[PDB]
Amino acid sequence: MEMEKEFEQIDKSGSWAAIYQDIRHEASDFPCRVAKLPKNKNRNRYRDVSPFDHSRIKLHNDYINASLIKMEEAQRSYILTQGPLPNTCGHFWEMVWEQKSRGVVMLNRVMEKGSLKCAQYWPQKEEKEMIFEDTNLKLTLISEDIKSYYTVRQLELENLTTQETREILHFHYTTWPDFGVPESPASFLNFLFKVRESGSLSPEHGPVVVHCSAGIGRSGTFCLADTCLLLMDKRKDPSSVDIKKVLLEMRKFRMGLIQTADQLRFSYLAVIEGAKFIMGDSSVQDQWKELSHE
Ligand SMILES: COc1ccc(-c2ccccc2)cc1N1CC(=O)NS1(=O)=O
Ligand SMILES: [Cl-]
Ligand SMILES: [Cl-]
Ligand SMILES: [Cl-]
Ligand code: NA
Repeated sequence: MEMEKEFEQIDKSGSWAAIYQDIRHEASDFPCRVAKLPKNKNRNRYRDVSPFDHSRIKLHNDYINASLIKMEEAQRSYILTQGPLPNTCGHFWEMVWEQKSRGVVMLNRVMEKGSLKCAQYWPQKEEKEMIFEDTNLKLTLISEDIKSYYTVRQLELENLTTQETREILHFHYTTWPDFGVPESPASFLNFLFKVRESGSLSPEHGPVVVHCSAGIGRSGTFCLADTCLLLMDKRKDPSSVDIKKVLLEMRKFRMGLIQTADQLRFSYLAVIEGAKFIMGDSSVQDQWKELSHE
């Protein structure tokens, strides 16, 4: 694969920083007029992380800090959003409901570096459901499966207006530090494939909702890897994937995707290693499971 040749050349010349900064300089710039309106100040976690108008998710005030990353060639969509705020947990679950998502991928912890980077937007106990009065939704913890570095939750979301009920799967990576990277390619891919195996990325469901704290760094890394693997999967041709071009394509839909050079570097590693599975190595998934120490 060309990505592996290019990774070798970037490593040898120690130029991940320059390569990553070139991507930032070339990244699309689009207006975020709605996000910046005064009435939406308290709906944004970070003043400088906004959804572009053209790709933003509208609630059915229609504003949420969330973007539809619509990957035409790969035929997969993701919604990337910030970690919900205390006043936007209702909006968040409303979006899940309206967009018909089946999975939420959370790549952060509620507390990071002493600070609250995400609201407690799901119930931690079966007998303590959450009711969101503004959006008329009820959220119940049904079960959870806790592993050493991630947790999967079965949630029940009820639209109280219609009394319809849906099952939402919550995939919570708990050891991915802000501005950092997963422990190994194996941990990351073990997690990614857990999401894939649930059905949550199927085109029969709405786009998976992915978030971290700002919904760009770790959320970006996750989606870049998944898309690159899907592209080579559809063509069965690892060598045809250009990672930097795919990342630039994603950045047309939301700003700042992948926040450090090392996250970009890690994405190459994950994609090169995931390629083994795509192209028919049937022992590698169990290797990843074992190496992840779940
Ligand atoms: C704690 O995580 C973050 C905090 C602030 C910003 C940020 C804020 C303003 C401008 C650019 C980035 C970005 C992050 N992220 C780092 C990260 O790795 N993922 S993230 O999008 O949650
Ligand atoms: Cl947490
Ligand atoms: Cl802490
Ligand atoms: Cl918060
Ligand atoms: Na458009």
